[PDB]
Parts: sequence; structure tokens; C-alpha cells
Amino acid sequence: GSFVEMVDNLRGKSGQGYYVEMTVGSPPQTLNILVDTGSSNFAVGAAPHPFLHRYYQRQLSSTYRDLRKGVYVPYTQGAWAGELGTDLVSIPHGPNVTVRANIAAITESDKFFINGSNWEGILGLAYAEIARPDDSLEPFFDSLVKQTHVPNLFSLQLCGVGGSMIIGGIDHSLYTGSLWYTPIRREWYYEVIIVRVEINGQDLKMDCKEYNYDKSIVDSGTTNLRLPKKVFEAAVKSIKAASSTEKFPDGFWLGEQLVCWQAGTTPWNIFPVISLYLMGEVTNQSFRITILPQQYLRPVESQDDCYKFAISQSSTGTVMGAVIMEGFYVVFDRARKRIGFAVSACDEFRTAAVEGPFVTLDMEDCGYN
Ligand SMILES: CC(C)Oc1cccc(CN2CCC3(CC2)C(NC2CCCCC2)=NC(=O)N3c2cccc(F)c2)c1
Repeated sequence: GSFVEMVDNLRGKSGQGYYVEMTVGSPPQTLNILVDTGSSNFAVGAAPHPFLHRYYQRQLSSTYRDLRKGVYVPYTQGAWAGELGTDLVSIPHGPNVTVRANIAAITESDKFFINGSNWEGILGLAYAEIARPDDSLEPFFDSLVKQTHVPNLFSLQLCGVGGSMIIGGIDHSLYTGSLWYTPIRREWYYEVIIVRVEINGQDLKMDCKEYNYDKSIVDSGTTNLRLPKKVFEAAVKSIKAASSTEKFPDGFWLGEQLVCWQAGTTPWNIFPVISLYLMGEVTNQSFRITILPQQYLRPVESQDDCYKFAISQSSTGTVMGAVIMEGFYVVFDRARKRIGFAVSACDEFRTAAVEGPFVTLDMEDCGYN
């Protein structure tokens, strides 16, 4: 294919995120950068930290321009503080261009960097609406599209580690079957609408507004499938019932306890498949994505294979994280305001699937206002 040099440009450690090499400044300083479709800032470690193997040294970059404004980005699990500036940026195993982009030089952080993750910064691929300090700080992808002829689309194949980030197009070697698209509801996070949920083909039977309360997003930076409290409770009750051939402690379903099996004896067949139906591109038409227990039971790094249940509770809406994305080739078609899913080219009884079309009425009522 024409995008062959972008294939296998991602690396990662299981549950620690997927990262791409990015070259900043002059002379070049290459760093490993987390690919994050759930945020909109490009930021790099720019001072020593015990979890960083390398960091950005602004004084060595002749093309660095200080914006003379600080920036702070806070989350429930971690945060960072830094200084704004601009510098030349290229992605050596990405598009053949160099752009001048905003870059936040992280000088201090709290529980942000991960010990042994091998990444030193973050590439926020979402929209300006959620950029810090505000929506006037142009995100990296926006700069790329404004400054070059690279088409306004990227696609991710996260292999549950390595993967591919294809910038400016779609690589047909990365998927099988058809690509099915769901609208991007609003350009802030990559917001989508979930219209039905099934556990082993059995409808969870919740009002669909609950699945998207207060939003549903596609986020390569989040490990789990995160569900709103009411949905999480019903989903666990159904998964437990479907996996009744084996009993697990209550804490396992809450991610407080792990369960380990003798190497290669994991009874995948006892756990159910989970299907999320997404709003399609035509009136009353939907499609579904189906994930296996190999996606939602995450290995924790012996003669025993330990797993963590990777479906968890959220109070800020549904988050379709790496648990969801790992089964699929995901196209972030910004130009057409849509997200595409297809079966990823990366057991003997079941496979992840993308199927359609289905008829689903009143899907417009599923969204939060
Ligand atoms: C691979 C993950 C586990 O590790 C990291 C580490 C850093 C950044 C990210 C990307 N990324 C950063 C933001 C994220 C998810 C993961 C988050 N997103 C929510 C924002 C509001 C809407 C709903 C989604 N809430 C958190 O506390 N996060 C977090 C999670 C872990 C650490 C952290 F500091 C923040 C991920």
C-alpha cells in the first residue's frame, strides 16, 4: 500500500499506552509520545523526572519560540504544569512534512508519567474546544492540516505491544471486511452515540440516554471501557450471569482483585461477547461492534497469567478506550465528521466483529443535552 512506511509506527507496554516517535526542534530531538484521542494538547517532558529516560531541551533548539504563557492540565488521576512555546515538529514514521506547532514544555507533574511506559509526552489528537489554556491554542492536528496538504483524517490500529497510526489516509492491509461509520456528534472529544448494548446477544434493556450520559467518547489514551454507574452495574450483573460456569469474587468485577490462570488455560469460552450498537450515517440505521473477553480481560505483567477486568465505572460518561479500540481499525475521519470501525487485521471459536446494518428507531433521543 501507499501508506506502508506508517505501518507498525506505534509501540507500547501492555496497559501503559501506545506511543509514536516525534522529532522536535533544531537540531532534532526525538521523543516517544503517547497517542491520545481524548485530549488536545501536544506536551513533552522538558526537565528531569525519575520516570523519564529523555526530555525536551529547549535551550538546545534554535527554532524554539517561547509563548511566554504557562499552561496547566488537570485530571482525576494525574496532572502537569508547563510553559507554552512553538517549535518545528515532524513524525519520522508519519507524514512527510514538518510543521511549526504549539508545544507545552512540562516542567512539573503529578502521577502523569508512568514508570516504565517508555513515553515522554502526549499528542492530544482531539479538538480545540478542550485544549488548555483555552480553544485559541491550536492543537497539533489542526496545525498539520492548516500548514500542509495532508488530508484531514487519521486512523489507528492498536494491537493488544504495537500498532499503526496512519496519518492522512486509510491503509487497507490493516483491516478486513467493511468500514462502518458513526457520526462525530460534536467536535470537542471524539463524541459518538451508543444506541443499544448486548451481552451475548442479550439486550441490556436500558433507556439509551443512559449509555451516553453525559457523553460517549472514543479515547486511545484511556485503558478501559468506562461506563456510567447505572450502565456499569447492569453490565456487570449480565456478564456475571453469562459467565456463571465459574464464580469470581465481587472485587474482580470492581478491578480490586485479579484472577490468574495456569499459563495458556484461560477459559475464554466461559466469558460473554459484548456488543455496542452505534448510530449509523442513514436515518434509523445502526451497526454493532462486538468485543471478546480477550479485549476486556487485560493481562497484568511466570507460570500464571493474571488478568484485570477492564470495564470500569465512570461519572463523566462512556469512554471507549483501548479495550474497545484493540479489536478494530478505527478511522478518525475529521473531514467528514465521522468515526469508522472495521475488524482489525491484528481465538478458534470467536472473533471481534463489525456488523450491520440494523434498524434502530428514535436514535436522536439517545444523546445528552
Ligand atoms: C494509559 C493510561 C492509563 O496512562 C495515562 C497517563 C497519562 C495520560 C493518559 C491519557 N489520558 C489522560 C486523561 C484521562 C484518561 C487518560 C482522563 N480522561 C477523562 C477526561 C474527562 C472526560 C472523560 C475522560 N481522566 C483521567 O484522569 N485521565 C488520566 C488517566 C491516567 C493518568 C492521568 F494522569 C490521567 C493516560
